[PDB]
Amino acid sequence: LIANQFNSAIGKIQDSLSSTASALGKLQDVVNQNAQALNTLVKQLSSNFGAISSVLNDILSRLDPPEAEVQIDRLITGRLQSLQTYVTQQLIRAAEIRASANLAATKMSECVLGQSKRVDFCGKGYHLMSFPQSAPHGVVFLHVTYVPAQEKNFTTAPAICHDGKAHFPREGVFVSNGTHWFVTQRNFYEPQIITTDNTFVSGNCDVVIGIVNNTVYDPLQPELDS
Amino acid sequence: PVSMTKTSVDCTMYICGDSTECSNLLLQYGSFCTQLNRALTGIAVEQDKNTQEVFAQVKQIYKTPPIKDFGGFNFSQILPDPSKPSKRSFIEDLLFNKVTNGLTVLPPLLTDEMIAQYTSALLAGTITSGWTFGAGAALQIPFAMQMAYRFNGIGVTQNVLYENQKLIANQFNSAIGKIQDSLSSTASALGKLQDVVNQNAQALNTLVKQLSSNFGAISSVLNDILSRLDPPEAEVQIDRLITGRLQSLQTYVTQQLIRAAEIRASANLAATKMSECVLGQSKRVDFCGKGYHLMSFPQSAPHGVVFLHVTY
Amino acid sequence: KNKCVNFNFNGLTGTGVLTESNKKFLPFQQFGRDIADTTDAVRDPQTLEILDITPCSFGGVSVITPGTNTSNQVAVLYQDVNCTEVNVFQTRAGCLIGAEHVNNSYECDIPIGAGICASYQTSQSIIAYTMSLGAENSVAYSNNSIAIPTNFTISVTTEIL
Ligand SMILES: *[C@@H]1O[C@H](CO)[C@@H](O[C@@H]2O[C@H](CO)[C@@H](O)[C@H](O)[C@H]2NC(C)=O)[C@H](O)[C@H]1NC(C)=O
Ligand SMILES: *[C@@H]1O[C@H](CO)[C@@H](O[C@@H]2O[C@H](CO)[C@@H](O)[C@H](O)[C@H]2NC(C)=O)[C@H](O)[C@H]1NC(C)=O
Ligand SMILES: *[C@@H]1O[C@H](CO)[C@@H](O[C@@H]2O[C@H](CO)[C@@H](O)[C@H](O)[C@H]2NC(C)=O)[C@H](O)[C@H]1NC(C)=O
Ligand SMILES: *[C@@H]1O[C@H](CO)[C@@H](O[C@@H]2O[C@H](CO)[C@@H](O)[C@H](O)[C@H]2NC(C)=O)[C@H](O)[C@H]1NC(C)=O
Ligand SMILES: *[C@@H]1O[C@H](CO)[C@@H](O[C@@H]2O[C@H](CO)[C@@H](O)[C@H](O)[C@H]2NC(C)=O)[C@H](O)[C@H]1NC(C)=O
Ligand SMILES: *[C@@H]1O[C@H](CO)[C@@H](O[C@@H]2O[C@H](CO)[C@@H](O)[C@H](O)[C@H]2NC(C)=O)[C@H](O)[C@H]1NC(C)=O
Ligand SMILES: *[C@@H]1O[C@H](CO)[C@@H](O)[C@H](O)[C@H]1NC(C)=O
Ligand SMILES: *[C@@H]1O[C@H](CO)[C@@H](O)[C@H](O)[C@H]1NC(C)=O
Ligand SMILES: *[C@@H]1O[C@H](CO)[C@@H](O)[C@H](O)[C@H]1NC(C)=O
Ligand SMILES: *[C@@H]1O[C@H](CO)[C@@H](O)[C@H](O)[C@H]1NC(C)=O
Ligand SMILES: *[C@@H]1O[C@H](CO)[C@@H](O)[C@H](O)[C@H]1NC(C)=O
Repeated sequence: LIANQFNSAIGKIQDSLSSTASALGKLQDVVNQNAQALNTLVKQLSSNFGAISSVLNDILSRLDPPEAEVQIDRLITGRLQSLQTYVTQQLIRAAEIRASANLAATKMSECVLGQSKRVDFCGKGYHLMSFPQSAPHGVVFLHVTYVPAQEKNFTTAPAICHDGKAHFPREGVFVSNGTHWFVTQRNFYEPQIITTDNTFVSGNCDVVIGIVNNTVYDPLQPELDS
Repeated sequence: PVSMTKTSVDCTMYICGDSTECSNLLLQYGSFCTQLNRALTGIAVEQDKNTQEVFAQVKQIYKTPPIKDFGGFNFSQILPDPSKPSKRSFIEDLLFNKVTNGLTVLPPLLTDEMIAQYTSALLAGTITSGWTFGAGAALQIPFAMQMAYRFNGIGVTQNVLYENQKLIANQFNSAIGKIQDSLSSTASALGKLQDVVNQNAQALNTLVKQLSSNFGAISSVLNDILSRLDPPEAEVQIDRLITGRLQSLQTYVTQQLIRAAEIRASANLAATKMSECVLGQSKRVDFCGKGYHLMSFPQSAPHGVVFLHVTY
Repeated sequence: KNKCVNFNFNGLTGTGVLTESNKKFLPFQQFGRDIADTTDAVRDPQTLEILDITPCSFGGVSVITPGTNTSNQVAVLYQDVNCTEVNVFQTRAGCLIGAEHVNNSYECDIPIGAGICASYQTSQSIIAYTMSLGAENSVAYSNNSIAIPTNFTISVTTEIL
């Protein structure tokens, strides 16, 4: 069942990626930004910045140095300012990308190379594992997680009373469907008979709140009288 | 801190207010106007995204039942007060009360009430289901048994909790009261938030102030130059003013970009905390308060969030 | 008064709306100032009554549209203004034109602001609405009840960085 679910999920991934492209926005966006930052830059060559022309050779072919100097000063100021703007924006964007990359590396370490107990760091659910896949200027993690699906109501109790003493579960919780009590692991309904192997004793029943009554089966006694 | 003020500016109106002579000169500088507007737009979108990432971590809007039988624990000071106009808690109200030319301010996509709704949902989930509502479906569980799990999660046996239930509840309630007292008297607690506001305010005032400057021109007023000098002289003075004002706008935008990067870092941290701390129980030391983490409860605040970390 | 005009007082000029004020100038004070060295009030030289200057209404003009691949039908948002200066909807963001106001709440498709989003829906037209945070739920909390999973699923999520 687990294998089938996993394979079906992978198929769904194929379908999702084939159908819509928007999924990779995070990447595409980046590209676009840079493209703009370049186009803009290039466009800023076509401007005059108060000069008689946006071309340099035209000025050189029309004016003598005494005045071409002034016009060229205007153009240089404009273009240098444009370059500074571009470089500043690029620095900031690079900081942003470096943050993203550091996050990605942390994920490849804590998530792929291991099994993280950090919540929602490695997908919605209880992290089982993750698989990386490259992509243009980025990476893509497929996070395999365990998601509880079918849930049932049960009466519960933090402890029970057997002989005035209080028994708590070692690994799990006490439950009741209405008639009988069991102990089971919390993440999956696997009911078991309540014993001294499933529980430990501490104090008595005049302290605990919400405590209840039931019989704890001792595996040893039948073995003796047998 | 999570978000900033979604400011936007009309570069044209800021530089050349109601002036055609100026605007025609400004056209010579190209796309400077557009890219500044673009940057600010980016910033505003980022702010909305930050808020979304932090608060909108939950599939459903869980709500608490009218009964408050949480094994002796009292959450009245953090749960919503239905009597109040906004669906905000006592502490949320305290936090909201402990904070105070071409320029426009865009309103956020989510309002104080929606933020409060999100916080209420998270709180109710953390109370009734523990951490199961982050993994998936919310699974009810008695609060005391939830705390037993949280004790087992820090290497303390669960009998300790049940045997010391009343004491634990009393300590918790007393701590919440202390939080109320701390927030009520000293405002400095929320510096991180107030600071933010101030910065932006300053960055705007400064900007506006930079209109009153001549930048080496004959005057600061555009109309005075237009009406006093003839075009050939006026154009030069207007060029001086335009250079100055454009430089001022560039400075403002750059500072805002950097500040936005800082705020985004803070917001990512906040989201990480709401995930690893509220929706779960973190074993990362000093990530969820100084002590052995038990749980954490969120509370909205102006342009930010507040975690109450309960620790052993 | 109460109109956008190009005013020229003793030594100053500007464009704005002149309104009867409640300020208290001193006998020698002529034109008032804001925090940001901004002219906010004046004294009429002929008649000694004080006038507040409000900047003429302005703001962004944005277009709300689904993809042209879907429709060429759009809506318009005039930001931080009143519909008066301009199937109309006034919001904390401004005046929205071309979109139907709907009581029904949906998840946000095209954000506008102050909890208002818009989308293109069924005959078909653009609609604006207060967005839905999610499906409301109440958990069956009781001091003696627990829900336990009897089963599970294996989810595979994609995270792109
Ligand atoms: C546990 O839940 C899973 C998921 O629904 C169930 O597995 C599916 O079972 C249906 C019919 O029983 C099949 O059509 C699918 O092929 C199964 N899923 C896959 C992809 O493997 C499973 O039956 C459930 N078990 C219980 C206890 O009801
Ligand atoms: C609750 O679950 C258990 C299933 O094991 C049921 O308890 C059984 O009750 C029958 C009838 O008396 C006994 O013969 C078995 O020994 C019990 N099983 C164990 C191991 O405890 C009980 O019937 C269930 N209740 C309901 C309402 O279905
Ligand atoms: C478990 O059974 C004991 C034994 O009957 C219960 O203890 C009684 O409690 C009632 C009131 O709750 C008293 O009137 C009796 O004096 C107690 N009997 C004795 C001899 O101790 C106890 O209430 C039961 N616990 C649960 C979980 O129901
Ligand atoms: C928790 O302590 C608070 C102290 O604020 C109390 O809550 C008050 O409950 C009374 C009725 O019991 C109401 O009239 C008040 O409006 C509540 N105060 C506030 C501000 O919430 C009460 O002692 C305890 N409440 C609970 C739910 O356990
Ligand atoms: C453990 O330390 C706590 C201090 O938090 C003690 O709890 C206090 O108990 C006294 C009387 O015993 C009460 O007056 C206080 O109200 C309790 N404190 C709080 C804050 O609730 C407790 O006594 C200590 N236990 C041991 C082992 O001495
Ligand atoms: C100048 O002529 C104007 C035109 O009527 C008059 O305005 C008066 O201004 C004074 C003080 O400035 C006020 O007390 C009166 O109410 C105004 N009268 C009216 C009807 O507007 C006034 O005769 C002259 N003002 C001055 C400066 O003396
Ligand atoms: C448990 O019963 C309650 C009745 O209040 C119901 O809301 C809930 O869905 C049930 N849980 C399951 C699926 O066992
Ligand atoms: C559970 O709650 C009911 C009603 O709120 C109450 O009668 C009962 O005493 C509670 N049980 C416990 C565990 O104290
Ligand atoms: C228009 O939308 C349809 C429906 O999804 C799609 O098949 C088609 O590729 C789209 N065309 C464009 C212009 O992208
Ligand atoms: C918008 O105009 C109406 C009528 O002209 C007026 O009643 C209302 O106060 C105005 N609202 C705003 C936001 O100024
Ligand atoms: C929304 O409900 C109000 C209150 O009854 C009503 O006046 C109005 O017609 C409704 N609007 C829509 C879009 O149906």
